[PDB]
Amino acid sequence: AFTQAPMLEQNKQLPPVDQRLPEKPLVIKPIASNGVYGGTLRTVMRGNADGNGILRTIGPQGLTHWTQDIQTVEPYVAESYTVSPDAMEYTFKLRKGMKWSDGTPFTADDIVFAMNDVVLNKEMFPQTPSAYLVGGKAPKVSKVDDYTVKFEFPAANLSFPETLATPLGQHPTLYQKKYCSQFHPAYNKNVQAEFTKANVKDWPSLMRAKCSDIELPSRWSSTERPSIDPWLIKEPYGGAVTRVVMERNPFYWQVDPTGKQLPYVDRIQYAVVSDLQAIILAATNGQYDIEARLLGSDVTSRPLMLKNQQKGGYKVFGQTSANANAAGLWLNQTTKNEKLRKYMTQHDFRQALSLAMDRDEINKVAWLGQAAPWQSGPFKESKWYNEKLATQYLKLDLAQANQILDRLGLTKRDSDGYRTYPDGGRVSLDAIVMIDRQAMVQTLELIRRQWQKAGVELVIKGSERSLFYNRATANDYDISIDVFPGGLDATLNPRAYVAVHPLESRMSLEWAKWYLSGGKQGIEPNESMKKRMALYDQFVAAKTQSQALSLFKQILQISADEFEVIGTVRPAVISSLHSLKLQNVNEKMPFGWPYATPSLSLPQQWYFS
Repeated sequence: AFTQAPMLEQNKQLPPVDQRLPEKPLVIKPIASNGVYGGTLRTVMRGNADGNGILRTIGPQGLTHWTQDIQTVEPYVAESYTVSPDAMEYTFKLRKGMKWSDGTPFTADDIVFAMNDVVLNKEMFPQTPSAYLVGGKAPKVSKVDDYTVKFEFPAANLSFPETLATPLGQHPTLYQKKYCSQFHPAYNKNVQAEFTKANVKDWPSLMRAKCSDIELPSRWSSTERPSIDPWLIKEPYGGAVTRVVMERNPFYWQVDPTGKQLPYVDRIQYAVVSDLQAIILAATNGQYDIEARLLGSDVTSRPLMLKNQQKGGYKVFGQTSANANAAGLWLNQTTKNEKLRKYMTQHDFRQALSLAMDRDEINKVAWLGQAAPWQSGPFKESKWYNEKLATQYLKLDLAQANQILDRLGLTKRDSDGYRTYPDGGRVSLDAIVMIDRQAMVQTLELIRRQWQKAGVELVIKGSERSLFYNRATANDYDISIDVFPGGLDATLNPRAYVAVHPLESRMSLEWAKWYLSGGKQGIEPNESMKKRMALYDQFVAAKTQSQALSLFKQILQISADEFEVIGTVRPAVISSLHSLKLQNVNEKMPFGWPYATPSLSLPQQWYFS
């Protein structure tokens, strides 16, 4: 019954299609219609550090997968799975006969190797990635037979199936044991010979170079790394390539309802382009069949995109960002500026800084009026909605800001009109920002002038993305501006409400380091933050959905009371485009990294009309 692409008819070494598919392949229901084979999907990456663009184009192929409405997940690579009544035990059934891109078997051996020999190997990952932890506690992972793998957590872990559908939860399917064991000392007695044959000097760097990790550029730099991906790297990503080309995986493990082995589209070609203006011009000319990653957050792109739809042969669809805030102020409560810290740690000082802001002016100038004032909370339709976390201190009230700052003792003025500390110099805050995010830079420039009227100085420190993260983890900043997640994905990314992300919980990464190390590194958080961390552990280890619900709402209320991070606007709509000839794009899908959009729309069932 099963049929294949005409392009694979010419490969005479390939087995017949029913032997390359699993016995029971996953049947993909198309978004709008049954498709036809053929064509090259044209799309775009910006620069040499945009490998996630490939991931978000072809899609993470994890054990589970989001529904189109992102409310729940379904078995994906797993045929099915069970969960014990206590929710500590997850048993995954794999698809018998499934194969890697090189024709060799996909079995529990691969999942057990990826878990035990890579993810949970402490030489490879000194800090075990959090996706596979419950409150810091690791699972025991074992093979029950060739097509059954068991995960045993020391505590209840209701979120694990949702984790397995995010990009960061795809390790279990990322490593073929046979190829990857060559580069692992527990398997290759002569792993030293491979170190020389590469530019490395230890087995963890060897693994990263040859087998890679979720977000490493090495994931897309070679054709020989096996995968279960719908398309395989053919012309690879590299430090200075002008293009990337990917070709259908002849051993892909999915069919459409009529029995066609997917994908429909034969090839994907990514143009690798440096300056954003060339991407805008190429997109508005209709040279890309899909662009749902790069322009949509740039609000000045939208009028251009809409105007050229007919000219360029494309349709713009607007996506709903999952982030609660498009450009939020993370205030560092462990700032190294001692004089500043005595005010940073005071609730009412943070309240003043929010009251001295004009979110209508920010929306007008930097977001072309397409956003709306908001702080850090989930949106109204979320069951997590908290009004205070969303809407406190949104209206400009400069007279109240100035009264508060006076009450705090910041009444002495310097020769330039700024407030000073009672003992010290000018009230001045350093804010780090990625210079490429022009809207965020412009937001800070507007905040600087707004806060100038309260006698507060904002110093803007733009930088490359690399130095921006080095300053953060070095604890060398007072404010860092970036998105607040949580509008739609609060329990997937609670980092704005509790300091649990080591790179992004920038109310203090030192507090985050304390959480992640069980108190042995970092700086001890304040009582309200420790309280939220203990409740967070209870939340992730909750035994029922109703216990989880109460515990996470407690965390959100304490976050609202503390008011540690200051939102500017919730995001404007995210403007994406697809070629009019490209069928089966879910134009209603939300936008977000936890869903790896646009690949949430199942690009293996896109086709050309």
